[PDB]
Amino acid sequence: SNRLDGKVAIITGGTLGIGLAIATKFVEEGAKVMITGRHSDVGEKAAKSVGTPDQIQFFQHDSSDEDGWTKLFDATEKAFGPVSTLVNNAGIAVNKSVEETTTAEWRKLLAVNLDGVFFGTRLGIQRMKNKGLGASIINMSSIFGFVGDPSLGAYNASKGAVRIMSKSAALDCALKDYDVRVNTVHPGYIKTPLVDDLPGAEEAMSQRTKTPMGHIGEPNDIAYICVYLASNESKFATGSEFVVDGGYTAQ
Amino acid sequence: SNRLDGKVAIITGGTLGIGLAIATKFVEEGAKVMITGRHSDVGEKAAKSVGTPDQIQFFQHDSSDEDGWTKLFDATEKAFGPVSTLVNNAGIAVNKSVEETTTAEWRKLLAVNLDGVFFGTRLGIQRMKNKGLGASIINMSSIFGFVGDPSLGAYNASKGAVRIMSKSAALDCALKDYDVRVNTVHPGYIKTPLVDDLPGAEEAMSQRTKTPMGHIGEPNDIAYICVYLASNESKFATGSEFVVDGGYTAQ
Amino acid sequence: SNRLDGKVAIITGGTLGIGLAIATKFVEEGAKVMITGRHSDVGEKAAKSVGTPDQIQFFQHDSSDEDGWTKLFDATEKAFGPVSTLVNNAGIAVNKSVEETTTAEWRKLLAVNLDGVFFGTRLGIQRMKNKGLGASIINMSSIFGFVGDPSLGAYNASKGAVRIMSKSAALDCALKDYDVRVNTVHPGYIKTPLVDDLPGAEEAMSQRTKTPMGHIGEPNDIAYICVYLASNESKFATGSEFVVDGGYTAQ
Amino acid sequence: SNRLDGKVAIITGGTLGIGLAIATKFVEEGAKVMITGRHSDVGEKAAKSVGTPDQIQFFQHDSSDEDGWTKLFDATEKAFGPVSTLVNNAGIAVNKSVEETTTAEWRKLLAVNLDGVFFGTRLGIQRMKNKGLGASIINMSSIFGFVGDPSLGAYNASKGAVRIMSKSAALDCALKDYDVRVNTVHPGYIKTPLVDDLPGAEEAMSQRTKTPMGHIGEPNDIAYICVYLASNESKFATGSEFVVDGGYTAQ
Ligand SMILES: NC(=O)c1ccc[n+]([C@@H]2O[C@H](COP(=O)([O-])OP(=O)(O)OC[C@H]3O[C@@H](n4cnc5c(N)ncnc54)[C@H](OP(=O)(O)O)[C@@H]3O)[C@@H](O)[C@H]2O)c1
Ligand SMILES: NC(=O)c1ccc[n+]([C@@H]2O[C@H](COP(=O)([O-])OP(=O)(O)OC[C@H]3O[C@@H](n4cnc5c(N)ncnc54)[C@H](OP(=O)(O)O)[C@@H]3O)[C@@H](O)[C@H]2O)c1
Ligand SMILES: NC(=O)c1ccc[n+]([C@@H]2O[C@H](COP(=O)([O-])OP(=O)(O)OC[C@H]3O[C@@H](n4cnc5c(N)ncnc54)[C@H](OP(=O)(O)O)[C@@H]3O)[C@@H](O)[C@H]2O)c1
Ligand SMILES: NC(=O)c1ccc[n+]([C@@H]2O[C@H](COP(=O)([O-])OP(=O)(O)OC[C@H]3O[C@@H](n4cnc5c(N)ncnc54)[C@H](OP(=O)(O)O)[C@@H]3O)[C@@H](O)[C@H]2O)c1
Ligand SMILES: [Mg+2]
Ligand SMILES: [Mg+2]
Ligand SMILES: [Mg+2]
Ligand SMILES: [Mg+2]
Ligand SMILES: [Mg+2]
Ligand SMILES: [Mg+2]
Repeated sequence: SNRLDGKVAIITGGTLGIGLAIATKFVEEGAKVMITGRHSDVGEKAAKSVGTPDQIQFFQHDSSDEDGWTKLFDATEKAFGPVSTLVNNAGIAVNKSVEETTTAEWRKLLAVNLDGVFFGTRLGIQRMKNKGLGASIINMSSIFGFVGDPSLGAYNASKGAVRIMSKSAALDCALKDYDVRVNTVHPGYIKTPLVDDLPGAEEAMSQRTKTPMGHIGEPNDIAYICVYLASNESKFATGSEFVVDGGYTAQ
Repeated sequence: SNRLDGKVAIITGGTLGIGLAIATKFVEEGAKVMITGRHSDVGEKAAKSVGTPDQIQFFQHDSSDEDGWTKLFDATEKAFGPVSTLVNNAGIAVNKSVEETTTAEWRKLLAVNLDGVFFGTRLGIQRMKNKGLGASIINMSSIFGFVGDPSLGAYNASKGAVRIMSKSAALDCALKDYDVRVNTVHPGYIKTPLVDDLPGAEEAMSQRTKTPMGHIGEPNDIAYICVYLASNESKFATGSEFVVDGGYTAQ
Repeated sequence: SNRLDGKVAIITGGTLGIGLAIATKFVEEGAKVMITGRHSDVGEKAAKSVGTPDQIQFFQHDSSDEDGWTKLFDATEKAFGPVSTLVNNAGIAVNKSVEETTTAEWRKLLAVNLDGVFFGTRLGIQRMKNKGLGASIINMSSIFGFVGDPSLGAYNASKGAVRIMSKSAALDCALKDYDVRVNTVHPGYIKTPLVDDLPGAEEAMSQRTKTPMGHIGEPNDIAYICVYLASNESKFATGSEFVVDGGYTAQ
Repeated sequence: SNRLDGKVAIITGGTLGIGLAIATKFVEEGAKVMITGRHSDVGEKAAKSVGTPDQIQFFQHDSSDEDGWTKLFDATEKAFGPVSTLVNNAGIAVNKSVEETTTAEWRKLLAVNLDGVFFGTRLGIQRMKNKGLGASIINMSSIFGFVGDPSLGAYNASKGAVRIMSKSAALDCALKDYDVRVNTVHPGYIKTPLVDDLPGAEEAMSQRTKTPMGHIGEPNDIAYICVYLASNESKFATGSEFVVDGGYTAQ
């Protein structure tokens, strides 16, 4: 227990699914947490379901909103003190091949999945460097930052960008002794509310030709690797990709 | 010889350096070539230096210009017939860490390096599929689509995006029997005019801790792998990354 | 705490350095542990330094010894009950290029680093499958399972073999619902007794051109990722590579 | 044409299938070739089918035979002059999971696929370095040097070892200015005599969940990438992996 003692974390898209599980385990391990999402109804209920305002609060923010990122860090500092930990988890998907992606779809997805992660990573470095916080930026990528999917063209682009941009940030932070690590987490298929709302999705994701374990994961599978990466347990890990995918990318 | 017999190729950024070498070898192997760039002075001289208008022409185009991509394919079809081959080579770099990248720099680089490659790949699939051309899309990435560089944050993002987006397109084209392959080429450091204009750059790039061969490459090093990928010699290669880097990524 | 409640672990080469740290943290998290090594003087002192015989014991064994692997699993079962967890950590290095490796050096290194990991993985699957133990095989690889080093030819061969052989085992175990996961851990440079016995080694390993963090790691850096992989926290992770290297492979 | 002018090549396992196609294209591009295999009936017919003894000869040799490697290089030098090019292509497969691999199977496969490639690579460096030959060692790996297959445990081990050992050799040769490059080729499924002798194999290999192109390749697909790597066209490529797999590893 207390694996995140003293840590102050921002988790984008932390009001449902994977992000909510990360927030729940972060609080359980002693972190103070600010979760974000676009809808305040979901967000305020999510925060209250996890802990008191002394442990966890909600901040309404679209991760594509550059100016809002400043307000998000400001509000987290005011509530909890200097931010030590950022999980860039908010993301969207378009079910389109590259061939069939409209430019509006392309720009919308990249605004959230790529611009948003860049805005959070850039600001995180500027706010967390040189403070002795054992700071950690955890950028959510995907198995689809490693392998293509024919119907996830823009998603693939964004997750490949997050994968390699994070290595750049890791190196710069390491070479400059900033006390900031940057790593990526790559979930396979995980049982989320979106998955349960798509008839047949889970069965398709569980075929052995997709997930060799024959079933999909659960949100706490991603929460636990994020606890390790936020914790000083992982103080020598930077610039690395952490895959939790039921074997998807091993075949 | 005649390794590209009958092929019709568009090469973006084909008026100098690597792109010009690709265009030169493509013409030598029997392809008809349309090269692009932003400046007509450079472009018309480059075309004339390689061959006659029956072999190679110039089309003025910024690869970030979505509507211009349609006009580029139209003009190439009018000159040479249906396009079989696209080399998405135009790209720019910003010498900034993620931390120090302005949003204007971020958007400018991504417009050329990511949006431009998406526009060309998407249009290429739509124009080249199902025509029996043995079509090939060659997306220029970089060693910096594999590894970070602390001073190339936005570049890293764009080249990681190109790397994985290209796998998505490769899979969709393969699964749908489009007769279009998509692969990425990843140059290491190559002696180009930009390199020769930066005092000390080549020596820095040639340190054994960067390039184990102790020297950088030349534009024809990238031309030759592009000839292989454009040719029916590589008819079973799709979704793959081809690295020509003097050992940079092997250590 | 109790992150390894009920687990029974074998750690090869667990009497010094990284393996001893893994064993120490495993016991702290509630596992029962059998550590191995070739020298009983080191091994019995190591076990006693960590806990009582009810928590941790030593078994003298060279990991290249195929028949001894059976006796090792037998003795662990007798002391602690069915084995749930195997860390294949024992390994040796030869400071030779491929060109300068003698065949005797080649065979000696592969006997420990490759045959030994195969013997333990094969036996582990046979002993741990279908017992509801949440079983986990953690194969120690290296950054040198990803990148070459000109003076580690045989080592590179063995660590690349361990990396991909482990994916085969992961897939078979997943597809057959064996309740056995297989993953690899890839340390960068870690401060060990061998390192401290080589004058100048740590400084060389800490150059930014090798480790961007500017220093090497410590044994607990590898212990903590092994706790995560042995624990049911990582029940959806199989067939994956976990790198803890101070940024070495990110550039 | 003449892409291998003046080159002198050894191709192991060059008497059937992929190795024979490599030998055929090498001769077509002007190389002198010594092919090997265990059976002289196959080997002498293969050589005669490709060219005259002035172009191509056969040498009977099991690639696991260390002393025979010396005799093989000696005989090639005597026939054709100093060897510039080595394709380590001979290899075998066992259809067994790690769990079900006998130690005899393990040692037999590794003797050919790993020891043999080490013996040829080590000797090749010693014989080809510092002679101004533009020397190239092409080590045949596999898609199964990248991803696991549950029924190819020992094969996976050997191909992962070849993949990373080759990077070590590439780096040492580059750093020491030996004028020797080392790269790996990774075929997907290819229509060979062994494949045609297994009922149902090709259909299984052609399922979209295995090969997205929906069919397997042919031996000339691997010959053409080997011509590029043997040729001075690839003089800046070393330490790299070249995949020709119909999309297998892209998903
Ligand atoms: N037939 C259909 O139309 C259909 C059916 C089922 C599912 N879907 C999928 O549903 C998706 C939309 O669902 P969703 O995005 O609300 O998923 P979600 O599962 O709610 O997203 C997970 C988390 O990310 C947050 N989040 C999402 N976008 C964010 C942003 N820009 N900035 C910050 N946090 C963000 C969410 O909170 P907030 O949402 O409150 O921001 C939530 O906390 C569509 O893109 C579509 O693929 C479509
Ligand atoms: N101190 C300095 O300011 C300094 C000094 C030296 C170098 N530099 C670098 O020089 C860079 C600009 O040089 P450059 O881009 O002209 O390089 P370049 O070497 O000319 O670019 C190579 C090729 O790509 C083409 N190209 C470039 N951008 C393109 C686009 N958007 N669409 C299509 N083709 C394109 C070029 O033609 P066109 O250029 O005609 O389009 C040319 O054919 C700066 O980004 C900077 O990093 C700066
Ligand atoms: N100039 C020199 O000669 C010099 C100087 C300094 C270091 N070295 C290096 O020292 C190395 C030998 O040291 P070491 O192997 O004893 O290292 P070590 O640091 O003791 O090895 C770490 C752990 O692995 C165990 N282990 C080693 N080989 C094993 C095996 N085959 N089976 C099971 N467990 C095994 C060790 O216990 P056990 O050792 O008790 O088995 C120990 O628990 C040489 O290979 C050399 O590279 C050489
Ligand atoms: N039911 C069955 O038993 C069955 C049925 C069909 C196929 N098979 C498979 O057939 C395999 C044996 O076929 P094969 O190895 O002869 O295949 P192959 O297709 O003949 O091998 C390709 C090339 O490699 C050469 N080669 C093979 N081993 C070599 C070595 N150790 N050193 C040098 N060159 C070597 C071969 O010549 P040489 O062979 O003349 O050396 C040939 O030139 C078995 O391992 C099995 O998987 C088995
Ligand atoms: Mg929502
Ligand atoms: Mg795959
Ligand atoms: Mg210019
Ligand atoms: Mg010792
Ligand atoms: Mg590197
Ligand atoms: Mg045979």
